Amino acid sequence: PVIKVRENEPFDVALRRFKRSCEKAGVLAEVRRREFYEKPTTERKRAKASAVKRHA
Amino acid sequence: RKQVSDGVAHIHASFNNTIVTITDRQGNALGWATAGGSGFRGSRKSTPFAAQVAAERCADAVKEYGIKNLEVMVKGPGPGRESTIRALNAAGFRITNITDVTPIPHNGCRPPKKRRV
Amino acid sequence: EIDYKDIATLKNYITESGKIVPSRITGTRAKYQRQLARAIKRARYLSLLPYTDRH
Amino acid sequence: PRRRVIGQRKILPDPKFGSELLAKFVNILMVDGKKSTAESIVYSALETLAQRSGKSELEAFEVALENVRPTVEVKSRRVGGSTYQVPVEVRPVRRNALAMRWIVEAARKRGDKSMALRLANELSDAAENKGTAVKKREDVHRMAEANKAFA
RNA sequence: AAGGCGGCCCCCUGGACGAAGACUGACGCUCAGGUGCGAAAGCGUGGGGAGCAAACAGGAUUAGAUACCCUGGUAGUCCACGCCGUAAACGAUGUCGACUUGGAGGUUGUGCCCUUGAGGCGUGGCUUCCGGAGCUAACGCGUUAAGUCGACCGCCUGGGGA
Ligand SMILES: [Mg+2]
Ligand SMILES: [Mg+2]
Ligand SMILES: [Mg+2]
Ligand SMILES: [Mg+2]
Ligand SMILES: [Mg+2]
Ligand SMILES: [Mg+2]
Ligand SMILES: [Mg+2]
Ligand SMILES: [Mg+2]
Repeated sequence: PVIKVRENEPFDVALRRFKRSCEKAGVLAEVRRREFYEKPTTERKRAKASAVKRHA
Repeated sequence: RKQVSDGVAHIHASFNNTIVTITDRQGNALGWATAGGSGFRGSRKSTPFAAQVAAERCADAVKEYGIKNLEVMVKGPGPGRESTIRALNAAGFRITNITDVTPIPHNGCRPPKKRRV
Repeated sequence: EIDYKDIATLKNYITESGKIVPSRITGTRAKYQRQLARAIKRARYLSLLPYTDRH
Repeated sequence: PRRRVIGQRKILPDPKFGSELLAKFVNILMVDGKKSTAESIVYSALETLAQRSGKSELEAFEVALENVRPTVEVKSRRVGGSTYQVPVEVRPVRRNALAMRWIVEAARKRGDKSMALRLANELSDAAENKGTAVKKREDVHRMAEANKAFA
């Protein structure tokens, strides 16, 4: 996420724009996922469980 | 002593600590401050307030060079990601750009085992 | 019909950071999302498209 | 206060100047259900405060009260095992109640000859913002600006 | 085929499926014994070694703590050529064939129709969720059967001992 602060735009709006760009790019989510090792069996188990949850 | 005016706000936000380094545009360090070095330990070290004071101590340590405008570079997760940028603007700096530079491997090294707590 | 040389069309299916946009967002067909990803990767290698938003 | 949503008991005004705010103040100072001796201390303190500050008995109270009145305070909350202090904007009614409570408590902690003298010298210290009561609003402020991130 | 297989490019190569005819003329199904393949760990020889990490060392926690947590870290994890032949090797469901109401998707062929920068109507292969009869001890299964039948094989016969 690369955010460029615009003319006559407050700091509060620029930071909120950055926080949304990080949320869109999944910055904190990709760091949470890579922090610790996950077994192929575990990531396959998670993918199956999420696919079942995506049925309402 | 010298004159820069246009700088770079390099902030290393880890889960345990926040290291704030003010550098020039080329990547040469001018002054730094950390949450751990600002009189905060363990429980209080890993707080956005300890990161706010780290941005404040860093601002006092670089105003002899005389910086007016600086572009922010955010690395890592944890607290002090946004509280450092907030403390830099309130200190008396014009934020040029806010960029996330968190390292993301294209699936490289095997991370350490999950902590069984 | 899809080609790595057509960096014009290719730029519509990649994000601000250079990441390939998933089929769920773009609404493309399964067969052609695979054809796209190959072309984006072919164009990335040939420095016709970037890998990351750093360089 | 789990299910029942209650209001607030409207107390009778001050028998001297007809002020509801002073009636809250006399009650805050009041101990052992002795209202007679409680207003006697509040009036003697106001009589010695206005005389030694240039009249306006109601206005001299308001000058001392404006300095102790807090704007923001922290609220204790336990999210995930950890106790986070969330800064919350205090309502105008409680703004005055905290201001009055700290004046009474700081005057009680004083070493003067009488409670009327202790109260008057506490209101005099608050009017010029240099006492125990104004420092309680100061400590509450430093606590709020610190946890400003968790707002 | 199972084990398993994921950046990109080429070379060598196996299988599957569709459309249209032509050709062979029961050449088929199953398979004890036999043969081959077969995750990870482990073994042998020589390489390689960034990260991770059995063992081991140190710091903590605890009543103890040969653990969980932290700082390190050797084999190993990687490559070549051999070996080993096991897993909750699982759909805990042997293979092949025929027959039996339906609904909503996903994926991959193909015939047709339109002025199409998409859809409309069919017809194959695979796949997911739901469900009818029937089946089942129940849970559930339900044209990808655990339904209705047939061919052949493997296997079970109370728990522990094993
Ligand atoms: Mg003939
Ligand atoms: Mg070896
Ligand atoms: Mg360890
Ligand atoms: Mg060995
Ligand atoms: Mg066995
Ligand atoms: Mg039924
Ligand atoms: Mg069913
Ligand atoms: Mg027996």
